[PDB]
Amino acid sequence: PARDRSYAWLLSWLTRHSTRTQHLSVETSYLQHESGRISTKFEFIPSPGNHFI
Amino acid sequence: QQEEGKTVMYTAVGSEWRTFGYPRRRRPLDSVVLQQGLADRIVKDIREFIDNPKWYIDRGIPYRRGYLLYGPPGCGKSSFITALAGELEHSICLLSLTDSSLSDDRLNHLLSVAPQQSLVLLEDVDAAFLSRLTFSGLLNALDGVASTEARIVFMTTNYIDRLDPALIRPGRVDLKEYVGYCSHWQLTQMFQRFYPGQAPSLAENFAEHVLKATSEISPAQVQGYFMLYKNDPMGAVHNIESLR
Amino acid sequence: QQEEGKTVMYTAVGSEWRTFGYPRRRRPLDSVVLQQGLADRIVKDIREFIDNP
Amino acid sequence: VASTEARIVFMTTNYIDRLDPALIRPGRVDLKEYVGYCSHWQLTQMFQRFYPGQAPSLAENFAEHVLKATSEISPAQVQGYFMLYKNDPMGAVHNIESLR
Ligand SMILES: Nc1ncnc2c1ncn2[C@@H]1O[C@H](COP(=O)(O)OP(=O)(O)O)[C@@H](O)[C@H]1O
Repeated sequence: PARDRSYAWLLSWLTRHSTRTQHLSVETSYLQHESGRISTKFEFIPSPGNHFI
Repeated sequence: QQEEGKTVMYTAVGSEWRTFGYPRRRRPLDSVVLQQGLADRIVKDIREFIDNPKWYIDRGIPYRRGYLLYGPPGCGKSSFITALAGELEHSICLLSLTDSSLSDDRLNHLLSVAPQQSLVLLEDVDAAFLSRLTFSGLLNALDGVASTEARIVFMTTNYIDRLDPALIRPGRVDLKEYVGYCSHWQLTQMFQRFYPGQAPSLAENFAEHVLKATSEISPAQVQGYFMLYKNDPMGAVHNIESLR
Repeated sequence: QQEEGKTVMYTAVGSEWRTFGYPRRRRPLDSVVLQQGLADRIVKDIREFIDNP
Repeated sequence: VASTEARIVFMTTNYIDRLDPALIRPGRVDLKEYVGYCSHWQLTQMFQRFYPGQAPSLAENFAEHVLKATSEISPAQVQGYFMLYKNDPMGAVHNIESLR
């Protein structure tokens, strides 16, 4: 389930093991530090549906 | 691209850092002209220090660096510090050690709890050293390990003779620089900055006339004189002899 | 593997322990060289003490 | 007995003569150790740590020169001297005699 913390770990492991995943979603890590410093990074995650590995 | 960076000043009350005022517009670095290559040297040193954190941690040396700027008043020290902080996207934590409100322990606590990715500026360093107030307590507190990652500290003073060579050492002030009066290159750079587009020969003549008239002309005086003849380059050039 | 360990300094004010400063980067053990085998002896003693409650 | 599980306490001091043997006992300080000045092995380890990859003979000569120059050299002094000649091993080696 999404409540368990293994969800994100398994999804990251999937997106690493299967580099060429035609179907995927995006997770953006955005953090505006003090003094107006903006840090952004795109983490790509498998899209909802069926995937084969 | 629609977000404009800002510089935040952190003031100190009691034993805490507070966000003084509102976020300020970042002054462009090229606006402040100190010397031929002092700005480049300082920027390069700061970039090298920041971009190599693995060097310090592996050798077990504190990730702390300090700079000192000594010169005549009104030479553009604090302005350059603000411009550098804006370029590095850091925040300046201005603190006046000349005030007797803070003590040596209070100074150490404030310097140890400084916000991350933030610069700390301690002006009028001569006053405390000349004399709550202490002369060696501040330098002892500076060498204390009570700090955070990348504690960049800037020293600014009107004169350096009042201090001692013991202050300048590794683990302390590292790259001291002397800011001086305007030169021909500095004067022509200021003239072309204030007035966007004119004859370079006119700027050279202006700089030569100013150098002939005054030997210890300060950039603050130059800016004040330019304010008098705002949007008036020819009148300002004709009025150089008026300054004498 | 993406998490970096940190060391937290606890200071004491009054009769309480307070988290002084921010988490610090952990200095590698090999960075500090004391003697030929003093570090090894101390580490071994500490490991024996901890691992045998 | 007012403590918690696994209360590890470390004692550090400049000199031990000011204390008493009563402090060192089971239920108290257990394994006391004396940290001393840099040795040849310590000096060469520091030299190879600060500079990642050089001739071990150069480090040995550096350590021998430091030992000859000073007998009570402290590691803090060694680190401070290395900071002066950061990214400069040959100059530091040539400047060992300067320390005297
Ligand atoms: N190199 C420079 N370029 C542009 N303006 C300068 C320069 N040096 C000084 N000034 C002007 O002089 C004033 C100096 O004010 P102040 O901050 O009190 O002195 P300092 O800048 O020496 O700390 C600033 O308002 C700034 O606009």
